Amino acid sequence: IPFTIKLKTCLKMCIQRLRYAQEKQQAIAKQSRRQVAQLLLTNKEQKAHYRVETLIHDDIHIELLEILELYCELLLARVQVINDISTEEQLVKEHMDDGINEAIRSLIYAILFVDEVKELSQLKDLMAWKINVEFVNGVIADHIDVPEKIIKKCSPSVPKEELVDLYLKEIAKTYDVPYSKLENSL
Repeated sequence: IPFTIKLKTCLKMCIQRLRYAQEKQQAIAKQSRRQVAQLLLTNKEQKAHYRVETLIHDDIHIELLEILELYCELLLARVQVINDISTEEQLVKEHMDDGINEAIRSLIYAILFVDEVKELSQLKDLMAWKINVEFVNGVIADHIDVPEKIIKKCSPSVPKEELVDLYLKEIAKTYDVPYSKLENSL
């Protein structure tokens, strides 16, 4: 019932869900790499390219999940301090050092981009009550104080052909794809 207890419960669940999502998505990414190799072996260059573009985004998303997990752990260890935060001014001026400002803003901003972890929405609800609605809207609508790294991993730019080629070459090494098959995809 108490705010501190509801927050602790929320953060713990977010950590478990984020860890599980990482595990699952990493395993799937591995399968995707095998499938790209199979596309290369069968001369399906166009499809292999499309699959790599998706894989690139999948890997970036996994990195996002890893960072969010760390932010959750940070907040979990400082839960008692967050209990003494009632305004955004306090958050930005008194909690920029302990990394709380950055951590909470990043998790709220991530809700829209990580629907696989529903509990993140609970953090928004909790902070909208603890601080105010203005704070949460500033994060979502205007990404105020949200780290550039988080904004980029939530919305990565188009993969350049150089990176796609690099992925193809690394997948070819992993799966011993014949030279001719990989070259035809570059």
